[PDB]
Formats: sequence, C-alpha cells, structure tokens
Amino acid sequence: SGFYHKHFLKLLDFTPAELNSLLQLAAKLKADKKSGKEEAKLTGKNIALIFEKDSTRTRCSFEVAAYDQGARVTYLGPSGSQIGHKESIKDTARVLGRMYDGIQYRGYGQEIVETLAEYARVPVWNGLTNEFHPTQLLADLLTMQEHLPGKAFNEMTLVYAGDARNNMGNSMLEAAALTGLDLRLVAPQACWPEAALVTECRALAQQNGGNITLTEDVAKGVEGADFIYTDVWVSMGEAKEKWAERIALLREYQVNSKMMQLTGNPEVKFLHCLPAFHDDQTTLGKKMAEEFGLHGGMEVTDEVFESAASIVFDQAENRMHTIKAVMVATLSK
Amino acid sequence: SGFYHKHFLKLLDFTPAELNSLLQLAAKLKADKKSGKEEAKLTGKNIALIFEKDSTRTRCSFEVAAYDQGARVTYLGPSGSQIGHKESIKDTARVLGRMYDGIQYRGYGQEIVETLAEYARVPVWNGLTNEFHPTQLLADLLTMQEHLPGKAFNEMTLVYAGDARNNMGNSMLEAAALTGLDLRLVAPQACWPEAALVTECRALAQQNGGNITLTEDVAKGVEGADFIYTDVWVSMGEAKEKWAERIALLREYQVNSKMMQLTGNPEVKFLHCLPAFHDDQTTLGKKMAEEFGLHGGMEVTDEVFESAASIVFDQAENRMHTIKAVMVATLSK
Amino acid sequence: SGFYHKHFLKLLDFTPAELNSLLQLAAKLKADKKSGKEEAKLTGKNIALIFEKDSTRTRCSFEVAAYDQGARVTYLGPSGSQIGHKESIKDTARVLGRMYDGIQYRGYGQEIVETLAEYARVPVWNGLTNEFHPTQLLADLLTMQEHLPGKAFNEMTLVYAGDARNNMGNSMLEAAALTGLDLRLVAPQACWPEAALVTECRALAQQNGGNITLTEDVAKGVEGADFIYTDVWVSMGEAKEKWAERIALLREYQVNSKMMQLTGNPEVKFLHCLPAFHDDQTTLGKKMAEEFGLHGGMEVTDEVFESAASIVFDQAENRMHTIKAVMVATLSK
Ligand SMILES: N[C@@H](CCCNC(=O)CP(=O)(O)O)C(=O)O
Ligand SMILES: N[C@@H](CCCNC(=O)CP(=O)(O)O)C(=O)O
Ligand SMILES: N[C@@H](CCCNC(=O)CP(=O)(O)O)C(=O)O
Repeated sequence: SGFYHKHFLKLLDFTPAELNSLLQLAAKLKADKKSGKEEAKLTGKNIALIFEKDSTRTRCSFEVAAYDQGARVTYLGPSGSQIGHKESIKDTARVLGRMYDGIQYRGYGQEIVETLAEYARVPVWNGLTNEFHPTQLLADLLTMQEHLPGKAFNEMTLVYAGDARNNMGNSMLEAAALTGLDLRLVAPQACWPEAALVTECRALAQQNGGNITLTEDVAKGVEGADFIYTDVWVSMGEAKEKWAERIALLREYQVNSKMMQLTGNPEVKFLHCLPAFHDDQTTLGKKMAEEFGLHGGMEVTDEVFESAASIVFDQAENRMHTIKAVMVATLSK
Repeated sequence: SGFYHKHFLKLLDFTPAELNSLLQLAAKLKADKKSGKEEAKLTGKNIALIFEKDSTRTRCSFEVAAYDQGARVTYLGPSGSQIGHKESIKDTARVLGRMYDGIQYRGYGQEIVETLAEYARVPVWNGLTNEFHPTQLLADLLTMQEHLPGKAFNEMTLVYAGDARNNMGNSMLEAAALTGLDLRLVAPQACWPEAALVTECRALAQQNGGNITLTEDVAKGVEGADFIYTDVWVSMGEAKEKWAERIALLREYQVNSKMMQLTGNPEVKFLHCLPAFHDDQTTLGKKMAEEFGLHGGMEVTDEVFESAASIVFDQAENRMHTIKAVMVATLSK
Repeated sequence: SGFYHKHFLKLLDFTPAELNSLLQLAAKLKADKKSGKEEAKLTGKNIALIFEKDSTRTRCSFEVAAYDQGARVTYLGPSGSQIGHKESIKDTARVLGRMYDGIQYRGYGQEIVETLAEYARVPVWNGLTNEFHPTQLLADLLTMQEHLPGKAFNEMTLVYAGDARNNMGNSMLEAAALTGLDLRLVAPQACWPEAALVTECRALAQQNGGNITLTEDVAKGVEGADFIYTDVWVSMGEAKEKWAERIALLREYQVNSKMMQLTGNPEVKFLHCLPAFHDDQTTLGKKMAEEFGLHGGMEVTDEVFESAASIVFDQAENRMHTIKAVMVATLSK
C-alpha cells in the first residue's frame, strides 16, 4: 500500500499496521515458494548491493530473493568499486540511482544510508548499519509468530541478554515499540541502550500493550520468557580491543542451560541472529575460548545452540522471505 | 554493420561513420529503455568481466546493460581468480574465449588488452586501460550531443583542463580526430600528451573541421568553450608519490568559478568522468585538502560540481547506454 | 538415475557405470550447446559457490554451465562472507541449505566438504579440495575419449609425471580404479601417493583391466603412453618454502620434448589441468625461472605446451560441459 518507493532504513518509520502487512506478505511469499506457486513480480528490475561489512545471510538473502522474483543483482563488495572511498556517498548514490531500481546498503552508521537514501531517488534498504538492523527483526518477528501461533505479539515475552547497545539492541526497542512485545533487555548498565530511544520506544510499546524492562538481574529478567535472544559481544566494525572488556562485562549474561532454566517456561525457544561463537571450532572462537576461558560457548553455550529450543536456523531461513517481501513491497505496483 | 565481432580497444580503430552509427544506436537503446519498448538482443550470451583496477560506473554499466539485453555476467575482480597473476594473459584469454561470448578488461596498459584480444577469439572491450578509455568518450560524446542539439561536433568547442597525459587526455585526442571537435587541452607542458599522437590526431581532426590546441594559458584556452572537462590529477595505478608534484603543477588548472567565467559562454557546461575529489568529505580527499590546502575542491571546486553547469550525472548515466550499444553491436546479428 | 540429490565429493563414491553415464550426459550436453538445441533443465534453481582458493576455470565453468541451464549463482569468494572463518562450516552449511538448491566448495581438505555435505541437505560438489579434484578428471576422461575414439579406457595408457601426491595424483588413482586405464605415475618416491589408496585403487583398476604402475624411471614409465599429463610442482595452499625442495626433486620429471620422445608414440598428446608455469612470462614464473634456472618451462616446457600434442585447451573447455552434466544430474528429475 504506502510501501511503493518507500525506503526501509529503521523500523520506527513504519506504522504497526505497515509492519504487520509486511509480515503478512512475507508469510505469503514463503508459502508461495514452498507450494511452487510463486508469481515473480520484480522481473527486469536491477538492484545494486553495496556491502561494506561482511555477510553470509543478508547477502545471500538479497540475492536469492531477487533471483526468485526475476530481478538481477550487482554485488559491490568491500573494496572493489570506487565506493570504498575515493568518492562521496552522495555522488555514489546519484550515480547508482541512474542505473538501478533499488539499492541495498550494509555498513557503518546510519548517516551513510540516510544520505544514500536522500540522493539516490530509488528505494534504499538497510542491510545493517551500526545502529539499526531492521531487516533482521522482520525475520525474527515472523519466526516468533510461526512458533507461537494464535498469539498476538503483545502476548509474548522476549528477553534479550548480552550487549544491549549494539545495533541489535537498538532494533529490539523499535520492534517492541511497534508490537507491544514485553521486551526485556537483560544487560549490565554499561551496555544499556541510549535512554532517549528507550523512553520513546517504551512509550510506544505501552500504547500497544507492551513494556520495555531493562535490568542487570538475570533471574528476574528471564522469568516467564517465551524467547531468549542474544548476539556476539563485539559487533562487526568495533575495535578488537573491546573484546577484553566486553567479555569482562557480559560473561554472566551468557545464554547457558541454567539461564534457560531460570525462565521457568519449558517451551522457551532460543534465538540468535548469527554468526554465533558457540563452539571451540572457529578461528577467533578458539583463541577467545582458551585465553579468557569461555569453554564451550561465549554468548551462547553450544549445548543451548544445538538444543531443541534453538530455532536459529528457522530464523535464519526467514531472513530471505522477509527481504523478498520488502523488495516486492517497495518495487511493485 | 562492420561491428559484429569487432573489438573496442581504442577509438581510432573506427571510422567517423562507425563512431556515429554507434552513437546513434546508443541513443536508440536509451530511448527504448525509457519507453519500455526495449527489445533484448543478447539473450543467452555469457560475458566475462576482468577488473584489475576499481570501478563503480564502468562495472555497473556493464552489468545492467547486459542484464537488460538478457545476457549474464561473471565478475572476475582484482584478485579472486588466477588472472591476478600466476597465469599468462595469453593463457587466460584462450581459456575464457572457450567459455564466454565477450570479455571486458579494465587494467594497466594497452599491451594487456591487445594481447587479450589477439588470443581470445571473442570481442574484447576496453573498460579502461592506462593509455585509453574509449568507452568513456562514447558516453561523453553523446552527453555533449544531448545538451547542444542541432550542433554537429565540429561546431562545438571542448576544453580539457588538468593532466593532459593520462588515459583521458589521450582519449580526447582520439575523439577529436574522429569528430572535428575544437579540442583544447589546457595543461602545463609537463603534462602534455605525447607529440606523436597529437600530430596524428590533429591532422585527422582538421580534416573533419576541428583543431587540437595545446596551451598552458588558461585564459586563452577556455575562451568560447561549450564544455569544460577535467579529471583527477593522479590516476588509478600511479604511485602515491605523484600527488605532491601533480598538485604543484596542476592547481592553477583547477576548474573553479573564475575558470568557468573566463569562458565567456554563460551556457557552458561542466563535465567530469568521475570519481571527482570535489569536497572535503572523502578519505584521501580531506587528507589532501588540509595538507596542500585545496579547500573545497581539487580538480574541481565543489561549487562548480554542484553548479547548474554540472551535467556530470547525466554524463554518468550515459555510460551504460553507450556500453549497451557497444555490446549489442559487437555480439548481435 | 541414482544421481538425483547425490553429492560429488570424490570419484570412488561412484560405480564405473555411473561415471560412464555421467560422461555420456556431458557429451550430450556439449553437443546440444554447439547445435543450439540445448534444453535448459535447471531453471529457477539457485546455487551457492563457496571458493576458498583461487580459480579461473572451475569458477567460470560453474557459472556459465548454470547460466546455460537457467540457474543463478552466488559467488562467496575467499573472504567476503562469514564463511572465511568466524562461523562453523557446520553452521554455514545449515544456513546455505535453507536458501540454495546446490552448493559448490573449493577449499582445503576433504573433511570440510564432507562436513559441508552432511549438514547442508542439498547436493554438494567438490570444486577441488586438498586431496581430491573429481570434477577435473571427468573433464579429462572425456577429453581423452574425444581424442582416441573407438577406444575403451582400458585400451589407453596414461602417464602422469610430477608430484604424484597432490590432489591430482590422488584423483588419477580413482579414475583408473573406475576405468581400467593403464595408469603410470612417474614420480620420485618421495612424492608417491599414499600406499593405502594405491592398493585399493590398483585392485579395482585390475578388475576393470588396468594397472597402476608407480616408478621413478622416466624412460620405462612414459613408454607407449597415449597421454602424458603433469601439474605444477607446488599446489595451491602449500607453503612457499616447498618450492625449493620440490624443484630439487621433480625437475628431472619435467615434461619436455625428449620426454615426449621416449614415449615412442608420435600420436601422444599432452594434458595439463592448468595453470601451468610453462614460460618466463609470469609473476612467480620468471622469479622461479631465473633463480633455479628453469628457463622455458617448469613442469612443462613451453615448446611442448604450444606443441601440436598439447590439447590442454580442449581439456580446459571440457571442464564446463562436465560440470554442467554433474549439475543437471544431481538437481534434475
Ligand atoms: N551486532 C551484530 C549483528 C549481526 C547481524 N547478522 C546478520 O545480519 C547475519 P549475516 O552477517 O550473515 O548477514 C554485528 O554487527 O556483528
Ligand atoms: N584518469 C582516471 C579516469 C577514471 C575513469 N572513470 C571511470 O571509468 C568511472 P568508474 O571508475 O566508476 O568506472 C583514472 O584512471 O583514475
Ligand atoms: N594441484 C593443483 C591443481 C589445480 C587444478 N586446476 C583447476 O582446477 C583449474 P582452475 O584453478 O582455473 O579452477 C593445485 O591445487 O594447484
């Protein structure tokens, strides 16, 4: 409806109704692809994909969703083009807008994608920025909805442990402000999200029947949750130095078994946007695990990651249907 | 006509008539895409795109132009494949020719793309080499033609300030030799193009009614110009060290407002192939701007870049129609 | 037949009949594309292509073969995505399987691609691993078959000089075990393939009428060969240090003219999977050539590489038909 040629930069630029419509379209599109009745809508549209940070899911998601819908893609990865920086984003935008029908941007800081959106004159979607990550939450919302049918979002309790001031924390706030989820940010105070945003989002959440609780206590936070959610303690783009202090702060907020048990709900499902350092298998996974001693998981224990509660791969699948939905909504009819 | 299976390496391998035909086809194709009546011609053709230097426009241009025409693309960026060097270009060519229908090459030095063309046995297009950049000029010629209708090229005066011995300077010469433009290369003598090429191109320009003037004087050069054109003072692939001496030489050749005023034509339009360091916004843009003191523009002032005279983004758009034209001309019927 | 949803990790996971069927399909598909009667089978299938080592042929091959068959491709090159390592291959697999219909993997070590195949739940093809390279041999087998018509594989003598314990040596063994080729691995003992595999493959080769001979003597090895085959002395992923000892060992195993002459067959054709350091033209080609003194070729003399015996470019072309065949076999009907 009021989606055609709209950008998708952060969730609060949308009404509850818009978000819900979107979520509904995504769900249709998912269902259409499994039934094989997918009607391509974006045929002959060309989309540029600017990536300044790495990505497996978000990139792949944009690519297959476009290919299904009959669109083609151009991946301008981190350093390959002039956009790396040797040219204004303002110029880049004005260039790409003359050739493409839509642009994705993954990067550093909302200023960039906003500037990219003013000047491009085509829909700009936020693939993840330093502050927000709207596309993720769409997928998470739907995944939450698919695992608790017949429940409105205001009937669900979502807990987010970990670093609450990263792009994911910020995005949670927006989600709740639009859905009335009972958000619970279990984090040390040092990692709490900026208060101006909490206030705005809290006010809006309560209007819709939710409430944003922030608390350093794990035990009163996780209680009664339908979902536990967490993320890496240092995000993409933050300095390597942060690891030593972030582990120091956040390790009592690890989503472990005891953690899942303090919930009290045996039906509680775990969520994680991924990548997740859950085992002593990776490159910096093993290095961090021996050094500080996070044996068997950092933000989440490997036992919980491979638990029946873990629905992260469903969540992960839902990234692409969600993005397909955003794209057919902003580019068609 | 005598285009099918021809390479596009430098402009002087074409007749004035050929160039003009090409320009005409481009114009048709542009018009067809805006009207939505674009008939795809390159369906089922596969094209490799070798890039050894960066690119936003040229790469994107090749990609969307192919996608529109129903062709697919394979981007072999700077280091990813064996072509980086671990294998002869001679071998690379012979390999790729067995799989693709056409090959683009962006790189260092004409020898490379020529060798690539002898051995590939499919059309090879020059995406930019150290010496030439033919594809650009096609677009610029058309953009010039679209802003001064009812004017033959011999009725137009084009000034090129800046480093006249880069790939762009060299390309100007070819353009004039084929169009009878009144070329004016306003540059310090130290940056003048190689005399052998000037002579050959001058002779040819004059035959077609033009003349290539070289001069260190800004004032007598810019006078009566229909277009001012410029480019970065150090090109891709040149050593970082060159910046200090090139700024030293070329800063009086900055295209600024006074510069545009000495023209005497109030209808004069500015052109720049881009990227352009016109503001104190970029990475090395700001570093260069404080150090040497180019506040508010290096080759071109930001005031002129955002001037109503600036038609650089039209120019930029015209890169892809032009390339689409080259490709349908060399690959179809 | 028993190909749909099968992985293609190493050749010995297939019967002689399966290999031969495959080879036959490839041959059809080749023929169909030249006649222009190619019926696309993989329309609307999306394929991820994980590359951790470089590639020109294998990547290009996967791309055009997919494009011909109406499929689209996503290239996740060496470091761009999270797969580089920051995430388990086990997780990566489970993610990609939810989005794609098939996955290619080029990398380091068979464990990786096997783990990738257990967890992905879609066909996984081995683009080259440290130990095997099955896709190559398919192409080589067909190329061998196209140059000696009316000859069953058991009627052919294939010699492989050089480093017999790389991924290519190992693959030869598998090929013979399935075809009854008279394999001859002419190599120093220090470079002989692991005996457990030789034994298994020898037993199988003999059943089918072949025999795997290993020998340090060049002269008795090359005698009566229909094909001489060789490869670079240090493979992708091995330490740069190995060059000095590998040249020391292997230079008497260079495929030179005298080498081709000791064969005794004047119809003997040369094969090489490529890249080949055959001239003093490359980056590390020239550096190695002056230092150790391999003037005019390392594994193979440039004279032999450009000889009429050289059919390496036919071989190279046959990489993509072969891969197209693997893909339509594992993804269709
Ligand atoms: N705060 C985290 C969020 C990662 C989001 N993950 C994704 O979007 C999945 P992807 O990396 O595969 O696209 C960070 O910035 O590191
Ligand atoms: N002499 C300049 C020319 C740049 C040409 N620009 C383009 O082709 C536009 P692009 O870089 O976006 O493809 C140089 O070599 O740096
Ligand atoms: N043992 C060699 C094998 C190279 C195989 N070559 C290919 O697959 C051709 P490509 O590199 O163009 O894909 C090595 O590992 O270096």
